[PDB]
Amino acid sequence: PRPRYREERTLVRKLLPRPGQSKQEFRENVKKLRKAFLQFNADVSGVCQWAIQFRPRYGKPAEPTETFWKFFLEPETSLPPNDSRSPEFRRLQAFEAAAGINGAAALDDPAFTNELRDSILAVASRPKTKEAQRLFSRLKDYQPAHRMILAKVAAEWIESRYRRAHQNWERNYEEWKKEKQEWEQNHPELTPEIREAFNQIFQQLEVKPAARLLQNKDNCQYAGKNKHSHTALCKQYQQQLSHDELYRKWRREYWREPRKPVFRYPSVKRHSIAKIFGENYFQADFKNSVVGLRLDSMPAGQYLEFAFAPWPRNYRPQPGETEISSVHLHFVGTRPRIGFRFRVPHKRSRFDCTQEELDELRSRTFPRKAQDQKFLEAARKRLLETFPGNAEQELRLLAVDLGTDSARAAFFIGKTFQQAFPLKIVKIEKLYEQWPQPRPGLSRDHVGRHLQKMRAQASEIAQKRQELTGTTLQPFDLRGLTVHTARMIRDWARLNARQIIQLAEENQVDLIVLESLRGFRPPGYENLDQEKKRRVAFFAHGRIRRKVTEKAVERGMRVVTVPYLASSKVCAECRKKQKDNKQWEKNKKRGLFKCEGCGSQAQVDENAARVLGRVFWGEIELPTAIP
RNA sequence: GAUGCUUACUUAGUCAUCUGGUUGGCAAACCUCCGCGGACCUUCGGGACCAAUGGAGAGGAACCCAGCCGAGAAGCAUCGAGCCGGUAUACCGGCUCUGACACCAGUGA
Ligand SMILES: [Zn+2]
Repeated sequence: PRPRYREERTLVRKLLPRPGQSKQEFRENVKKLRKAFLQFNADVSGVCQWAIQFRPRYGKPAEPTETFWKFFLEPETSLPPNDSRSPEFRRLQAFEAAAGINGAAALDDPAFTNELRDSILAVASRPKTKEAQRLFSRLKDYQPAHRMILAKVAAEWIESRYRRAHQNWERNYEEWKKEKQEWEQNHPELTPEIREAFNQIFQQLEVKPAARLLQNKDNCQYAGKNKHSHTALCKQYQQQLSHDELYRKWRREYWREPRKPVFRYPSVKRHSIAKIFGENYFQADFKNSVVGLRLDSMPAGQYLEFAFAPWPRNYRPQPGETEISSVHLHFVGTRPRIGFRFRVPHKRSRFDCTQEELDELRSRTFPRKAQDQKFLEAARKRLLETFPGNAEQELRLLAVDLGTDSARAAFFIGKTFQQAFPLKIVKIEKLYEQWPQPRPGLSRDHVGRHLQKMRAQASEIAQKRQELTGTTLQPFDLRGLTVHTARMIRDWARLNARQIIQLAEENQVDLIVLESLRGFRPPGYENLDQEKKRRVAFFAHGRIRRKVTEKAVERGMRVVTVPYLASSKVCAECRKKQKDNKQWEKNKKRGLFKCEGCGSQAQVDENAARVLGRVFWGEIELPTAIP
């Protein structure tokens, strides 16, 4: 499909004042960078704002601007492979011609199709909203170098925030349509039309689901429970009766459609972009760490010279090995961390497919939760048919568990489990493999130690803010405490990621089988609820999946993240699926367990390692216990 | 290795009983109300977001900035542990000499 996994691997080094310029002139130079970072993050946010009205509406006939929308985001598909200048330069010309920032009208190039050339004329012949009129008036004075990097980020912003999140939703909606029907005929008990009637009943009392389930599955006894714990919802049930035979089934109908991807513009507050300085717009010295960042208005080769953190000696891509293509300036808090964009190539894997193909299967081809079993069959079959030799005897495979106490990675080659030797994922003065009152390091109790301070310190902010203008926590409320937790929580995902990758480089593994856990929460997580800010201290098991998959493709490997099973209540020798939920929990505390009748006496990590490798093959099937 | 000095430096990669502790704030930065105007989603109740070569106000709890102390970064100096060479057992010269880790910033709870 698309080449999502790029071979860039950008390294970010924080900025310092030069060793002998000043401590105050550095503030007056970063302010010159923040002012230019404010404009770039706002120019991008305006270009993506003007062009978004040309998007397909998913249910309307193809507008003439649709075939230009697909070229703005992905110019590579709509250009010949022998493009003269760049796939990023034709994107600018189409965006230039769509606006009034080019009076030359040089769009008539052989590489531009007539379907596209005649479509931009249908885009320029459109009234602007009096903000794009001044926007492209500002962008008209910009040099072509700025506009090239300006349309690129804006196009890559919608393509990454809306288009991929929307394309993953259309198929999620098309399969929801089939799933909706396949639920109606298969469950025709008391919802031929009553489900619509229940929607009207739910409309009169805006509830917009544990409480709803209790109200629906109630025989007038739940009224006492509702009073103890709601009161308004009881009226709807009484009105419906004037009931329980269809209430328990109408709730599972999920009348609400899957939510559309809410588009957000690049925000300087919470989630921003990084400003790119293209070719001839920066100078980097790596012997002595100084960076020549150049602003937009600098005439002929003057640069603001800063100092950055020294390039690590243990860093694997050395600056002399690969050339730096661009510098990505972003502002975390107030300190301007810049990032270096270089080219580090990938290695050919032992597969004729790509990781992006595996992305396509789960994201859009098999998006639904009940459609997970078919995803594994297609994902497994795709890898085997693209495998050069017999994949049933020489497909090296790893399956990690990624726990907090410990994690073990089983080694599979031909469905024959070799050895689940563990991972040393704990961060103390030395890399241990297990935890020897709060545990010092990357333990759950240490992360929650900031949260209890974060909760205590947030009780003095709302109290003081109430006396100022009133008489919960903004993105800036805990600028230093939260970012440190961010650099700490993601580091636990960075350590786990490389430990997997370093483990997968010792033995020539071709496939990593991760699970689909959401993550683990520190002890101080269930008390700071109702706040988006608490999301920073969530261990984010998906973040490890982010980094493991990104690195595995770099080293020439594929990652398959199976849907979340129990994976630890599943035995490894037999398919028992222990449902005790008490002996397993008690045994998991001490790190071991035992199968009820199978007799396997492995640990929770090795068994999880063995199961996940077995789940990839046809030996173990998913629970699928919805009915 | 231990010790000392200096630095328009760092203390917002993390861990190592660790966003170090503490004192305040002209400028400024940060911040609270409005939005010239746009714009995503929507149960049409709103949610969420960008935003003027633009309007005021205000808190140092928070953010921001600055000072001090502790701490480590480097540049240099002294001695010790270990390696080698020649000259006449010593000396000079050179080297390993200073923690670990990490660095790409589908659905749903
Ligand atoms: Zn068993």
